[PDB]
Amino acid sequence: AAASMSALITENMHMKLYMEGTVNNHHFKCTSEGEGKPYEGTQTMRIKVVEGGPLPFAFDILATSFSKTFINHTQGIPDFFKQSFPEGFTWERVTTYEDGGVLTATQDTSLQDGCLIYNVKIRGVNFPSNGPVMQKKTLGWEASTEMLYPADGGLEGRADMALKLVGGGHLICNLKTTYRSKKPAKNLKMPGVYYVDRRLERIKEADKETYVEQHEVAVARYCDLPSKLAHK
Repeated sequence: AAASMSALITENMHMKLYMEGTVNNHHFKCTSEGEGKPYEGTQTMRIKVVEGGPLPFAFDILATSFSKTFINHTQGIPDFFKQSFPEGFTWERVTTYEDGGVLTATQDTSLQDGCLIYNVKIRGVNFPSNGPVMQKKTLGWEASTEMLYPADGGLEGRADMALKLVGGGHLICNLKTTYRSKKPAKNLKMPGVYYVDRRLERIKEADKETYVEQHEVAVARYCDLPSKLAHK
């Protein structure tokens, strides 16, 4: 398995992305391209809003929809995402904001001629017309920890994220995600419960957020604290 993974997921990898969707009633399309180091868990994406720009909502709500192959899996945690190749995997997610916005996203991840290919679809509804997202009072995301746990041959994830607001303070949201491998389960080594620490940062933006550069670093670990019961 390691042999396959090292053949397909190189130390350096490029990605190409297409995104289409609606937020409230506003349609849009985005494309991006980027590169990263899958085993070190770092990556950059350069993103263009190619239709429906400038967006009437804060770009921040799209941030998590632009890359699971780029997680540094430490401590021998089996890598569900890198193992999934060459077949690939999908994810599906609902992000629920505490002021009512709901953003669903589904995504397909494939490997084509040594390049990672993302196809993303977005449908967000009920964002308050006079709230911080629609009025663009946001300033990016705090760091987060996602808990991943095996469920039915795939993985699920849970995270709470804090969106920084102008004037200080935060708007909180919750992420519920299902990660599904296209590789047959017999061929997968499933991890137990683990945690992915992340810091996703906006590096550059231009033209009323119709061009955005994002960088992410992601490191997977167990809980490092000692266990009285001998658990990981």
